[PDB]
Amino acid sequence: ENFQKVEKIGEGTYGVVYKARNKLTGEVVALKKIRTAIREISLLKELNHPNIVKLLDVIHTKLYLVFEFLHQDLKKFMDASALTGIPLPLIKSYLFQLLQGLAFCHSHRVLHRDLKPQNLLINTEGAIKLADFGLARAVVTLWYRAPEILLGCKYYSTAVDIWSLGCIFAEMVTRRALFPGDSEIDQLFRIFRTLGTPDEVVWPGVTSMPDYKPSFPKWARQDFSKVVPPLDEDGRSLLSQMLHYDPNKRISAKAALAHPFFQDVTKPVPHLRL
Ligand SMILES: CC[C@H](CO)Nc1nc(NCc2ccccc2)c2ncn(C(C)C)c2n1
Ligand SMILES: O=C(O)c1cc([N+](=O)[O-])ccc1NCCc1c[nH]c2ccccc12
Repeated sequence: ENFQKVEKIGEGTYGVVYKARNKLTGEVVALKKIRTAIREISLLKELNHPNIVKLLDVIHTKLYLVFEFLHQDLKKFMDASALTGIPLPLIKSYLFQLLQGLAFCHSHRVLHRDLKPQNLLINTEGAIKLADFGLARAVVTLWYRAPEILLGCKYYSTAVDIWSLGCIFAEMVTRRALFPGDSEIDQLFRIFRTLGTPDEVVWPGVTSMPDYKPSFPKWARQDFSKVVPPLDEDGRSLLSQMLHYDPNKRISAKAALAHPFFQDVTKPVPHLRL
């Protein structure tokens, strides 16, 4: 064995993840054990960005992915910060960095598809990185799933990642999940009860979606002032554009980076207890 497993650090959406040390290198890494796709996965090795976890190596026998190791994830950090809240400048820095990562991978036609706080990794320097990409084909948490996925769209787009990141943004601010559904229909109806049941006016073609039913209850939209109360008007405007129902009207990552909310963005350092 080339890798001394330091500690099982959990279970990703596609396999088991270990903290490990290379015996003849000393390098400390994260090992994801899993289970054509070999070709596409391998390409990810030399597409690098500061806000994307580095893929170091791909090993086939059962499939192994060797990643750089980060010491905390955002769910843990959110939980550790729940009595006080994450300071707004750090929320804003993290959101800005995550949109840079998404803009990079979307510009290379790579989607994540399963963003959640557990797959956002942070370090002591104030960086945050996207991990646990849903790139295998290319109980489960539904809380961050975009409505077009839930309505059965087969060919959903980079917009699904903006939706997920919007839900995470809201959760950092309010310290409660925005849409904590426990079934696909509960997830959909939680979205509808907050943003209003979508119709052809705000989402042309929605009533043609594979899983759309005319029998869906018709809930009125609530106001974002009620949804993420603390957040200022710049923040609420950006969030509203990240949660547009119509994937074609939803803001892109590149466009979100230009939003006035980020005019005063900085890079604070988190207080991490490791
Ligand atoms: C905690 C859930 C998260 C799944 O994405 N696991 C995780 N967690 C990582 N670090 C956070 C952590 C450290 C120690 C114990 C538990 C979690 C981590 N670092 C690199 N990677 C690669 C596989 C993407 C990591 N993956
Ligand atoms: O994140 C994961 O855990 C993951 C899982 C699988 N998988 O399950 O087959 C495959 C790849 C994964 N990450 C790649 C990260 C990555 C490096 N450079 C990039 C450039 C653009 C887009 C993404 C990346």
